Amino acid sequence: GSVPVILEVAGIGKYAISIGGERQEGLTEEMVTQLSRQEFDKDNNTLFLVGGAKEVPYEEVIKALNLLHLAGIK
Amino acid sequence: GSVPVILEVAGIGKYAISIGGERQEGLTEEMVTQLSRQEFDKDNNTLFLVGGAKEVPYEEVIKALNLLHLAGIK
Repeated sequence: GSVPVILEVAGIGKYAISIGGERQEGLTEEMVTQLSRQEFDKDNNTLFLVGGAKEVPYEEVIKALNLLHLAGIK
Repeated sequence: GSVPVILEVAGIGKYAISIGGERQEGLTEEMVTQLSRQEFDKDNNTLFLVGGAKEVPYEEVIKALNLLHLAGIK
């Protein structure tokens, strides 16, 4: 493959997403869902990975993973 | 940066890790910890991200994230 789908937890409610090499910053939770869902519906074998920064609480990372599960990403 | 630290959940107990462009496959949980800890102690600003495959249960992804937290990765 070229480059997976990457979701980054920049803080509290702010996220960044890397789609096949292209990076998008300043995304919201509702918007991150929209994009994640659209990319997964077009490609079913898209490797999904989630990472958080050192300043983000682990509980928020769980929530992020939770949101992805809710939209059927993982 | 060049390329973050990526940990992939290939299944049940099998993991893959990508360190600055170099990918290692067939790693165990105890070994993944060793590597993750060594990379984090050398670089404190290393972006850490975790992703699981479509065939892996979400509960295992939580466990993986849990293991990283235990060794102070996130």
